[PDB]
Amino acid sequence: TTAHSDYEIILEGGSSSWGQVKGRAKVNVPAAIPLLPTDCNIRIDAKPLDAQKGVVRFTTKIESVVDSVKNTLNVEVDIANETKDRRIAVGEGSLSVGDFSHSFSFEGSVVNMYYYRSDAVRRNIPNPIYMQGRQFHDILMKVPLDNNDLVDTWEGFQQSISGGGANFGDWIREFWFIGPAFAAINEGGQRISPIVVNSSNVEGGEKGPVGVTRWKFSHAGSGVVDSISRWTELFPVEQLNKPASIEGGFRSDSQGIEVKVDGNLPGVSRDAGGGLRRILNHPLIPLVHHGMVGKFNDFTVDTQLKIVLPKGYKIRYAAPQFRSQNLEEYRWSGGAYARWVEHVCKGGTGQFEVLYAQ
Amino acid sequence: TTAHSDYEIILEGGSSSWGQVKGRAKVNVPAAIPLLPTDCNIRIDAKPLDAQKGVVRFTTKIESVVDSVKNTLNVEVDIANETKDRRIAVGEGSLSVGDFSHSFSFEGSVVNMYYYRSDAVRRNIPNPIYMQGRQFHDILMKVPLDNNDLVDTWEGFQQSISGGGANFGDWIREFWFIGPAFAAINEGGQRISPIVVNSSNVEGGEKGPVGVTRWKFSHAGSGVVDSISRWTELFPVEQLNKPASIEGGFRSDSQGIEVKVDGNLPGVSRDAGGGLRRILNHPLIPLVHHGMVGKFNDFTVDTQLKIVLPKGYKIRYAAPQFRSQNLEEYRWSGGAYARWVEHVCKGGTGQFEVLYAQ
Amino acid sequence: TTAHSDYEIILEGGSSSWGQVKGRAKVNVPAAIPLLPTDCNIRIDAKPLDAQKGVVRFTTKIESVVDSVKNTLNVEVDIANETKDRRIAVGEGSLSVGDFSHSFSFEGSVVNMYYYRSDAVRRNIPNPIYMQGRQFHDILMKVPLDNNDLVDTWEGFQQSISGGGANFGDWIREFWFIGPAFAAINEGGQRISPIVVNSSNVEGGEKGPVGVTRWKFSHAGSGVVDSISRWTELFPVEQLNKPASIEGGFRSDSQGIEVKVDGNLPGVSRDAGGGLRRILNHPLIPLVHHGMVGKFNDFTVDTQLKIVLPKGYKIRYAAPQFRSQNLEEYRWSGGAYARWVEHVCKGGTGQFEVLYAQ
Ligand code: BCL
Ligand code: BCL
Ligand code: BCL
Ligand code: BCL
Ligand code: BCL
Ligand code: BCL
Ligand code: BCL
Ligand code: BCL
Ligand code: BCL
Repeated sequence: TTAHSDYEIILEGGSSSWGQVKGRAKVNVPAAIPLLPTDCNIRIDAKPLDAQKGVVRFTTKIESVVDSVKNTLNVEVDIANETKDRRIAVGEGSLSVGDFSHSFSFEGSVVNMYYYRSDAVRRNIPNPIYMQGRQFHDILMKVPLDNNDLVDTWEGFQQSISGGGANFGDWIREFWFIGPAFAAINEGGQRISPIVVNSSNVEGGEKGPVGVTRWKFSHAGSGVVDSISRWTELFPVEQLNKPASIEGGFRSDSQGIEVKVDGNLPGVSRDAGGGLRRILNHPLIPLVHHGMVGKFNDFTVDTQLKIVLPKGYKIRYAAPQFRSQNLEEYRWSGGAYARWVEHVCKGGTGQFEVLYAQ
Repeated sequence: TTAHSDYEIILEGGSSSWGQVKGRAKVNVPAAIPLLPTDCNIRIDAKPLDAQKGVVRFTTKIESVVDSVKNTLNVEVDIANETKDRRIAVGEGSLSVGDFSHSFSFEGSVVNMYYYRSDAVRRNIPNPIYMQGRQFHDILMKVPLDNNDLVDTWEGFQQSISGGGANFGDWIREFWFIGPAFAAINEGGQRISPIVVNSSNVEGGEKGPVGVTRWKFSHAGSGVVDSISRWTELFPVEQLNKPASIEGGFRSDSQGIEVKVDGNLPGVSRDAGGGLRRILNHPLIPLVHHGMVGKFNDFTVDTQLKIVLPKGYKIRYAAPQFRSQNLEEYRWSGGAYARWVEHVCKGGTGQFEVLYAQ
Repeated sequence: TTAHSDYEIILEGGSSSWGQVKGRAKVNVPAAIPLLPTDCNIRIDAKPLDAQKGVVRFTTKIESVVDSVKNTLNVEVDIANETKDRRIAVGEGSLSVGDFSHSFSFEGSVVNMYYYRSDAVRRNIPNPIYMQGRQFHDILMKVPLDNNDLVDTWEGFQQSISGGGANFGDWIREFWFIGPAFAAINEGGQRISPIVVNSSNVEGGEKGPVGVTRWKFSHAGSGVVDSISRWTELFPVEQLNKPASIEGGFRSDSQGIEVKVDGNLPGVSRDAGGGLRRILNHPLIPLVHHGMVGKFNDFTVDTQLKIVLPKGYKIRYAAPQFRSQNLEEYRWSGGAYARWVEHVCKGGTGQFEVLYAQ
């Protein structure tokens, strides 16, 4: 069993954090999904809407097929920071599964709060990783009740909310995090609070009744959860001077997995201090979560990484070390790098640092 | 290190869901039990008691030896559905450990509740897997206090129940799910509620004092928990027109594991719609749980599966595909099937579907 | 990828439980730490202070370097049993990270409580492993507020304690168990209670203000947690007739891990009943926890174990069996022992029992 993969990063220079990213992998092992074949495509686009205010138009299109059933999700959302801790979003979208579909619109705010930050930590740790915190969501959402399936589900939830007392917001968590999603919460050192429902009402919309709910929850992390530890970094609106996009797809069945990713986006490199830059620290959640599925078959690694620096730049530090260099082009394969690839595919979070400069 | 295994399924035809199942495995790796050697035999029998009412007499006999200590458990229980959601049980049994034994009798009800089921899901998903829900237990149990060990433990629990307040039903969970059982709860996306004790009293039985307790708990699942997702299917009383039975045993120590299973029971095949039948979907809990121990030693797979269909039937779909066919007899070995066997032994839940018809 | 390791145990005879322990390992795989290189040294010393009262002076010195930042911790503590269930400690120490340091002093009590112990278990199980219980901590600690970082953090916590209500003692847990420590709690069948703060005040110390807090928590275990299951055994004060010490260090980076351990301490052997002695049962937590990192790279085992018995003693039982014997010296390598080493490095808890006698 051989895992074949290839990765490529092409960096912009100057004050830019942008890079082009490409990833390909193929491995002839069964996927762990208990319905196969399963295929999926995703595209995400972000464009500056109002750069003066810092408003970003963010879209996502997801299409999948699971055991022959076609699913889609489309969301269009306007996102902006109000403060360094508070972010707001306004959007709309739709979903479909087979012959069924429904739409939605929403307004929400998210507030990120770090627990007990200190100057003594900040000035002594040059590259901090684990930052603990809690993140509060406040959501208003509206869904037209425009078929009888929607009406039935609306009524079912009204009954539970009215009658279930404290149980409703507690027990909803095993409904929400379906299948193996529930176990993955603790695996990443994450916590999900009970849900609080502030109001749930039917409003008279233009084309009929609309189910309107305002609700809240928080989630917390011990530092592995990048959504909290890296709140600001994960939304690089200041560097979005042009549209960014990423596209990915996979095909899987009982005899293999194939995946492609292609993107162009800011945030791929970061200032590392003292004139040096680094490839951004690897986010941890993806490694930890994928780690829950990456140990089911033995494999050997056939993997190359190519990094193309801006003209005139040079790698100052890399561990594992690159295998070859041709001017600004650097390549990793085999040896220590292959062992690192095996490690992260199985859930390991060992650091691979790349530092570069002029 | 080679894992040798063999599985065989022989199906009944017509409207029958019955099959004979045989499994053998031998692998020369240490078991994970921190006391070795450990051996165990189990037999389960079910026979129709009152088919008109749908009452089943269910017995279980377990015998084990752990670090030279002999344990037994015998239970005889009458089980029936009252409704599609509520099931009742009345039974008695005994247990022994070394020189100690005690008996018990009980009456209980279990109510299964799915969370928010919908017509839009039902009509669009041809083979649903994850179904979230919660399952309520109501138990009355009676144990004769007929030696001083029983009396001592009774008193210890009375103290905790009386004095412990809300702590008792909370903290009992780490007592109940001894050793690695506690960690396995979250692993399967399962939740166990605190216990509620309604009453605990000494009654005057025929041959002396009897400790009588009525207590309740619920457990919930995000869909991996088959006890909830597949509540009806897991008790195929309608197909029990004759006695069913299964027998299994293992021997384990620090240099190997050997296991045998032999059974004859309904529910091995299921209607898949449109004239097709399938081997029942693989239950998930066993894979997930065994997965917690299946990754401690590298192994290669030496494994065959034989499925014998009823005369005149043919496989319509199988993935991974069978290696050979001789009329109604189909065999799997090597290649993609061997990779699938490795996958599920390590905790993977990738679908292996077998569809057959006339 | 080959893991090279060597272990050695040299036992004292007579009524002594003492042994010398040596361990070496080197493996060329990346460590999982998301900051590398990381190096660490630890020394622990225990000496009898007041043998008549059973007071032990316990010190620990830890020095580490993480991504070039130097950290230290020094603690000196006087420990004694008050009863078989209650232990007290009084100590002081300091820590430093880069340019920052702070000191502390504390007094604490810990009470271990087993859940529902029974005579029927005790007399029938010759070597019990899983013992469920809960362990209560009561801590008074004092920290001089002698720089502005300390003052700032003090104020931050005062705000949370005053304003946070029940949330403070709940949410502190994901702060406390930073990074992957949080996930490891459930993995070992462990539970940590919310913290209760009894008082938090500034006192006027000799050299300025001192932050004084009294707080409580408990932790519980289903039996894997050795701190609870083996409470008495883990503090063998009765056998400490001379100083004991252990020293360990590791070096790790993205291309390997190297580790050394050297110690001399009581508790290495134990009475097994009927004139036999055993090497102490393997503690489980270390195996379970290390197990969370031991599955990220395939490896083969190159490992030897040497046990040197007291003169005239002989091994009565060992499984896996030793490979060779030269009078009192016994050696394990390859075969079943190598498979056992692989097993425990990956998180397995299979028993390796060694029994010896005259
Ligand atoms: C994932 C970890 C956390 C979490 C972390 C965050 C973070 C972090 C943010 C939000 C924000 C939002 N969250 Mg939240 N959120 C969680 C769970 C939820 C749930 C739920 C029922 O589970 C809901 C209803 C919401 C609701 C919301 C909205 C109020 C808001 C915008 C969502 C959106 O546009 O999605 C549409 C997007 C998708 C459907 C797909 C997103 C897929 C992943 C996450 C994209 C990763 C980036 C990818 C690697 C790079 C893209 C580059 C492109 C070139 C641009 N969150 C979980 C528990 N949430 C954002 C906001 O603006 O708040 C005001 C925000 O900043
Ligand atoms: C509503 C969602 C949130 C949000 C949540 C997150 C989270 C959470 C993370 C990021 C991360 C990143 N985000 Mg952000 N992000 C948002 C908006 C943006 C915008 C923008 C201006 O709108 C931009 C340009 C970015 C850019 C970036 C990068 C700095 C970084 C990914 C680096 C990389 O190499 O990716 C290269 C990409 C790949 C190698 C793989 C891409 C795979 C596919 C195509 C996308 C991810 C799918 C995901 C795994 C599954 C989604 C399931 C949902 C149910 C749909 N985000 C909004 C506000 N973003 C990650 C990071 O490292 O942060 C420090 C991270 O963990
Ligand atoms: C199993 C493989 C590992 C993995 C293995 C590696 C390896 C090996 C390397 C990197 C490298 C990098 N990875 Mg990584 N990486 C993973 C997941 C992520 C995610 C993420 C949101 O999931 C992000 C933001 C990143 C980010 C990054 C950058 C820090 C860095 C440069 C980009 C690159 O080479 O990408 C390469 C692109 C990929 C590996 C593709 C990952 C696609 C993931 C699995 C998501 C697929 C989503 C799917 C198409 C749609 C899901 C839809 C839902 C089902 C609804 N990785 C997965 C979990 N990554 C490189 C590096 O460190 O350079 C210094 C490097 O050498
Ligand atoms: C296992 C997952 C759930 C669970 C799921 C279920 C399900 C599902 C059912 C019950 C039912 C019962 N449960 Mg419950 N139950 C759990 C934990 C408990 C605990 C406890 C202290 O942990 C108790 C006291 C009970 C108590 C009870 C009784 C009230 C009742 C009958 C039990 C019995 O006869 O057992 C005697 C049986 C055994 C000792 C061994 C059973 C071994 C396994 C489970 C058998 C699997 C089937 C095997 C693969 C195929 C057999 C084929 C044969 C040919 C017949 N449950 C856990 C949390 N429970 C049943 C009932 O009738 O309720 C009214 C029922 O339908
Ligand atoms: C009190 C227990 C509950 C109960 C709980 C469960 C649970 C829970 C499950 C089943 C499952 C099944 N049960 Mg039921 N089941 C009960 C009563 C019955 C009766 C009956 C008429 O009395 C019958 C005929 C069945 C029949 C069946 C099958 C439809 C199915 C197993 C298929 C298979 O291939 O097994 C072939 C068997 C094997 C390959 C392995 C057999 C191994 C040993 C011999 C038995 C299991 C031991 C178990 C792992 C450990 C027990 C530990 C306890 C502490 C004692 N059950 C009662 C009401 N049953 C499973 C399923 O798939 O459901 C959809 C499942 O997960
Ligand atoms: C580690 C191995 C995996 C496993 C690997 C496989 C493989 C490989 C195949 C199946 C197949 C099947 N398995 Mg499976 N299966 C497991 C456990 C289960 C359990 C269960 C209750 O534990 C059930 C109901 C099933 C059910 C089924 C059917 C869906 C299907 C046809 C029967 C068969 O071939 O059985 C074969 C019988 C076994 C594998 C024996 C399993 C015995 C388990 C581990 C329980 C032993 C209990 C022990 C003796 C007593 C415990 C006592 C307590 C300690 C008190 N499996 C374990 C966890 N299973 C086949 C299939 O998909 O056909 C289409 C197939 O090819
Ligand atoms: C680790 C599992 C449990 C736990 C289990 C125990 C046990 C068991 C005991 C204590 C005891 C104490 N605990 Mg506690 N304790 C935990 C978490 C905590 C936390 C915290 C913020 O997390 C705090 C503040 C405390 C506080 C305290 C003190 C009141 C007291 C003495 C500590 C000390 O001297 O440490 C200084 C020591 C260190 C900094 C390093 C210790 C490293 C490991 C644990 C040493 C293992 C032994 C090694 C293998 C063999 C050494 C041989 C040498 C030759 C001597 N515990 C966790 C949850 N705690 C002890 C006591 O005397 O109570 C009155 C005691 O007996
Ligand atoms: C405050 C801490 C507690 C305490 C908590 C524990 C815990 C918890 C455990 C022990 C264990 C043991 N302890 Mg004690 N122990 C204390 C005081 C003592 C004293 C004493 C007279 O002061 C002595 C002589 C001992 C002796 C012993 C042995 C009986 C046994 C280890 C056997 C072995 O082979 O180790 C040989 C050692 C090695 C092979 C590895 C040594 C590695 C390094 C050098 C030390 C451990 C570091 C640890 C992994 C990480 C610490 C992280 C902290 C954040 C600093 N402890 C105090 C009271 N002790 C263990 C056991 O098996 O108990 C049954 C165990 O799990
Ligand atoms: C990954 C390897 C496994 C492991 C694999 C083995 C193997 C294999 C054998 C033993 C054996 C034994 N082990 Mg062990 N053992 C582990 C951890 C422990 C710990 C502990 C507190 O962590 C203890 C008390 C013990 C105790 C014991 C005795 C029961 C027994 C005889 C001593 C010996 O040979 O030591 C050998 C010494 C070691 C294996 C070194 C372990 C060092 C651990 C990993 C801690 C390092 C701490 C580090 C230096 C500092 C951390 C600082 C913090 C980051 C702040 N092991 C780790 C997790 N152990 C032998 C036995 O069973 O004889 C009958 C045997 O053959």
